[PDB]
Amino acid sequence: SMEVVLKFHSFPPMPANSNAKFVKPWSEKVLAESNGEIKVEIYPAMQLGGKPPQLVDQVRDGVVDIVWTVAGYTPGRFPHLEAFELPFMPASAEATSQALQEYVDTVAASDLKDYKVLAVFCHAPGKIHTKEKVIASAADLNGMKMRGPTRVITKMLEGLGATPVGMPVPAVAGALSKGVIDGMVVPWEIMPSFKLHELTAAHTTVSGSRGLYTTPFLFLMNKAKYESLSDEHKKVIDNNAGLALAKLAGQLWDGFEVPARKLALDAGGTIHSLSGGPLAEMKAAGEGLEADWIKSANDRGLDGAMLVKTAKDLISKYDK
Repeated sequence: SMEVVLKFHSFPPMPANSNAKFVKPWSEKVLAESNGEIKVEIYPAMQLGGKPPQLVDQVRDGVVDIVWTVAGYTPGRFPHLEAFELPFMPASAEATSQALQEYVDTVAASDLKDYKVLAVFCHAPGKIHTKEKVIASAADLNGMKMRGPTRVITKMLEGLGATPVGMPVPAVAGALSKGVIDGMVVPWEIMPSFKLHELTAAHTTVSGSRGLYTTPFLFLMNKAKYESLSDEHKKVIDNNAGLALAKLAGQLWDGFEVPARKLALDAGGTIHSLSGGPLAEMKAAGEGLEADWIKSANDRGLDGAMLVKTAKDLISKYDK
């Protein structure tokens, strides 16, 4: 078919895993499999204009052709996906990403009907990071200004006793430097791209079969652009989309934690693992946060209880 240039836009800098170790090799596969005809240009760090929450508008409206972003950077826009952000929901990124994609293919499809879905997936369960205070129980969060990535995660931080603050991840280092936050939740993998492991010395994770939280990522193409592709080009995109891509992305995100955690240790960090009483206290707060979310979903016309159960059951299905 005729040559096609696709403009990819996203917010992390080029060395970040989502660019260098996900979209870049994805684009290389698409180029080779299309006989050199589908050419994806990668614009990291918002190099085509706008702020991170605008990525979904840009891709929806055809300003750009493909984006990678965090769904909750636009609060309430993808309400079904919030169920996957609830406390102690996630297993590995591989299992939870497959669950997310099947969820979007089925009961959550209306959230993404205005887009071509390449994949919906997530990071390995996030960890708790602070400048210097070890977080050994929820009480250690008292008086701590803690960043989360979305409204659901800031509500969790509120429920655990922290003073909650929201912002996209590129803002976190400056906020730490200015003293306006004391710490944040993120997976390990995103930290080195912004030197966040040099700005936080204390790190806490959770033991057991479910991690603290995750947040859904969206890898989306403009719907009209996809539909305008030749059938041979659609075949290439679809070979590089769907459940198999979500699984692959989840696998990759589980792996990305390992070198980033090592960098955090090499920078002098501590790693503390919650179990027993301290963990059970957080899980009890989580149950109340699930109930709060179900009410909010019901108020927005969704069967909140059904969606929470579906998310848990899909994660269990793939956590093997």
